[PDB]
Amino acid sequence: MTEYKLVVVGAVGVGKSALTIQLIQNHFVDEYDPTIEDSYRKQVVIDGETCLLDILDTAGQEEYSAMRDQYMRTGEGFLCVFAINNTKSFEDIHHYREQIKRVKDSEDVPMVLVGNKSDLPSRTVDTKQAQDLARSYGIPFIETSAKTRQGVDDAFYTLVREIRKHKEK
Amino acid sequence: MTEYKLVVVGAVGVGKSALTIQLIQNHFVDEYDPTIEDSYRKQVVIDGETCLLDILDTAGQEEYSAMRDQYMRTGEGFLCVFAINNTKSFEDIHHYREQIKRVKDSEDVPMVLVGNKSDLPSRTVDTKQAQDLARSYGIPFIETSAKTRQGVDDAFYTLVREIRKHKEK
Amino acid sequence: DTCIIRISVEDNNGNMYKSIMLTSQDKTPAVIQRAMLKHNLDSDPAEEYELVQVISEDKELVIPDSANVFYAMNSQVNFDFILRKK
Amino acid sequence: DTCIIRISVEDNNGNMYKSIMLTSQDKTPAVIQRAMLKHNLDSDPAEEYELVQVISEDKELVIPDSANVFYAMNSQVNFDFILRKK
Ligand SMILES: Nc1nc2c(ncn2[C@@H]2O[C@H](COP(=O)(O)OP(=O)(O)OP(O)(O)=S)[C@@H](O)[C@H]2O)c(=O)[nH]1
Ligand SMILES: Nc1nc2c(ncn2[C@@H]2O[C@H](COP(=O)(O)OP(=O)(O)OP(O)(O)=S)[C@@H](O)[C@H]2O)c(=O)[nH]1
Ligand SMILES: [Mg+2]
Ligand SMILES: [Mg+2]
Repeated sequence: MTEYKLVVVGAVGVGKSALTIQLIQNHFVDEYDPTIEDSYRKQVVIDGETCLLDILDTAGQEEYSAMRDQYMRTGEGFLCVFAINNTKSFEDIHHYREQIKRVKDSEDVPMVLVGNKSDLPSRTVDTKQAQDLARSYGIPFIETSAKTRQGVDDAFYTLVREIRKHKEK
Repeated sequence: MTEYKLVVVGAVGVGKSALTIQLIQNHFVDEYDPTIEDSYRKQVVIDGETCLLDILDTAGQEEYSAMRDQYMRTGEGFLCVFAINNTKSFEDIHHYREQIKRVKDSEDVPMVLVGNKSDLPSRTVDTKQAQDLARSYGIPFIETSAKTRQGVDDAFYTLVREIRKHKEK
Repeated sequence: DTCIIRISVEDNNGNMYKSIMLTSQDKTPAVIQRAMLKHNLDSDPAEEYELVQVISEDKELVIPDSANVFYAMNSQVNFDFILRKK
Repeated sequence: DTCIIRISVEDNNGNMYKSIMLTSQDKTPAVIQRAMLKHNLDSDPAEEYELVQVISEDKELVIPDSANVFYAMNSQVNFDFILRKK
């Protein structure tokens, strides 16, 4: 069985943990629980293939930022999450992408851009602005809501497909 | 399957590694190779019971002495080795026994006293002196030679029996 | 002083571990309370739970409930490598 | 600076690991030479061997032969605990 090593990154409170728990455990609770570092594993079927997902759920808090230079070395693909009601989290995205490329010494790291909290009405990041950024990077962009679960499968499975293609060279 | 966690302790050059390699790998070479910390595992039959031996081979060198307070917490039984041509290594034995008791907070830790290099003619530790010490401790004493392999099985298997009895209370 | 510790539960729920902060003055009941909060066991009696350090696959170390955890745990730092033929 | 590293080989010979010293100026070829000496592979060509850091069961990290090992390895320190029901 193939195993895909996924890492979820992004700013405080954007929904990294909520997305991950929805994918793995199929539930959502509005609760305060800042992450240091959590790890999950689940066997799934993607595009008819059985595989193993290993997901590292990382800290948004800058107090733990020194950990990045380490966990970035062993991730195969990265879900870069911002929240559509949090402009600063969208501005952070390019810093995560630049660090991932630096640590891996590669201009071609599997990545998917995720705009989360799409259930909210108080939007401050334009969808077309996110689509343009992702196009300039050459990566997919998916709008998600951990609260309604819209787009959760698509985001993680699209990352797996990107990794699969990178591995196939 | 029961697993027995054995730890081999004693001064520089007494033959801790040579004894361990003979038990696990059945060979002996006169070679210089100071140990920091080596670990081995082997399934054996003792007294008709199949079991797993996990053996931690420790450093005689005092430069690594700070490690003792840690590995002593998780050993179930201790082979205390001196060499019969090395009086200072015999004088060290009581310090290892006192430290093991301290770290485990127990006056009753499974232990076997091993007098190694019994193939040598240049003996400086009297066998009766070792037997009296082991009697004063209430533990078995076994003379071994990793070079001829005399007593290797007996030393490790006697420790396993001591652990088995301690576990049975 | 402080350090990060990884906490796992035995519920086969897809979680491998969740990390929490450990401090030099933490005694075992506090760490248990923090671990249960982290794994959503806060409504359950802490006295029914114990804190066990994993040293290796076959080696574990139960922290007694009266102990300062920094002092009672094995704090040895190990890095594992394979010497592999290409 | 210095630190201890555990080296395993894939020979199913009953050895789990053997520890060697690693220093801050060690580059990968030196560590390979030291690891092979330790596992009695000194007579074999070092170029046929590689140094691989084990991060988790599914995560490994090959140290490139040109790298300072201190700098290239994941040096993160983790301690593992189980929250267990009594
Ligand atoms: N409305 C709405 N709320 C969400 C959504 N995703 C997460 N949340 C909520 O946002 C808050 C923070 O989400 P959470 O998953 O903990 O963020 P995080 O990215 O993991 O935060 P950290 O660990 O880096 S500090 C929580 O209250 C959570 O319930 C979503 O899609 N819609
Ligand atoms: N003659 C004889 N030589 C032995 C015997 N056991 C070990 N030796 C030799 O003694 C020397 C040191 O033995 P060794 O196993 O490395 O000691 P150690 O106790 O593991 O030493 P350290 O790692 O704490 S520095 C080696 O030369 C070894 O071959 C023995 O029973 N008889
Ligand atoms: Mg989180
Ligand atoms: Mg030795």
